[PDB]
Amino acid sequence: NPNYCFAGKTSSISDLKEVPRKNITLIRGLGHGAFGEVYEGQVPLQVAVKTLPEVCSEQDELDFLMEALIISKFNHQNIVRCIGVSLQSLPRFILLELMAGGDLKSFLRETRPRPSQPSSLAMLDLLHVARDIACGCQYLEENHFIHRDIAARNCLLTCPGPGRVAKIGDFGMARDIGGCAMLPVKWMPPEAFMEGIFTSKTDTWSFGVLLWEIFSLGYMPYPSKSNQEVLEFVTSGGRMDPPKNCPGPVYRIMTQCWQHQPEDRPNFAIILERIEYCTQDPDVINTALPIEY
Ligand SMILES: Cc1nn(C)cc1-c1cnc(N)c(O[C@H](C)c2cc(F)ccc2C(=O)N(C)C)c1
Repeated sequence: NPNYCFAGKTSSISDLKEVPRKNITLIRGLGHGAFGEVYEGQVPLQVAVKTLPEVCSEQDELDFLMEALIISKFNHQNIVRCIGVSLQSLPRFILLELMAGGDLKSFLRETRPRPSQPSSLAMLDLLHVARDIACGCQYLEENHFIHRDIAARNCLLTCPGPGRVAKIGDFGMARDIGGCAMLPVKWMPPEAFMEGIFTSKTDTWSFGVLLWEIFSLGYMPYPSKSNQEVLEFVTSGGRMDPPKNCPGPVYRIMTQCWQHQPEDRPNFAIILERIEYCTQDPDVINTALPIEY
């Protein structure tokens, strides 16, 4: 058993809440997570079940055990809860809070305002998603945990509807810490992909890119640019333009997050202050989002 330390405490696989396999029942697949499936399931309690391929290397497994350890020790409303694990049967299961809304990136793409659904999403919705994740980022920051891949694809939503809550839901990056084309360089600050240096200011840069993902309604960052072109571009002082219709106050948060010097980039308390100010600002939240035909 590997060790894990967080918030002043070491824990071990023994600390994971084993749920007996007989209590768990798979319902439907939900998606392929590169390595292994995720199911909807019941334990009645509804769950997403992250599975470990029965055929996998020893590292695949440690990664898996490690991810459970990480997610279980977090306690916050914008970080996905772990109901427990089922390690004592194959395939091994990690049991998570079922997030009906699915991942944030898919959500933004499929629920973009449309001619048929002209107002499926408003500025205030995105502002609320942003605040949610930044609040989870605040929680990580003040516990000295560096996520390393804050991006829309690693965020989930409780429900499709307006009372939706965004949480951070994947931690397989801070877990692995692969190759160049694997690293998410489009979400990375310059010192991270140049020097391998990670601090809390890493997540601030990444959060700016996520902010861009959110307000563009789910686009790939630096549109039309490859990883290497981004690397040179970002390294030369280039930054993304505002997404379609983005309010200037919101774009300003992004650019503040994309400061070359990490010590010049805000901490998440400041970012929250600024997002709160945007939600209060009628010129921001009255701004209509683009309808794609
Ligand atoms: C409903 C629903 N629809 N969809 C499309 C996904 C769900 C869903 C609901 N609740 C979860 N807890 C959950 O977790 C997984 C581990 C996950 C977490 C994450 F942050 C990013 C992606 C995934 C993912 O979907 N993978 C294949 C890796 C998935």
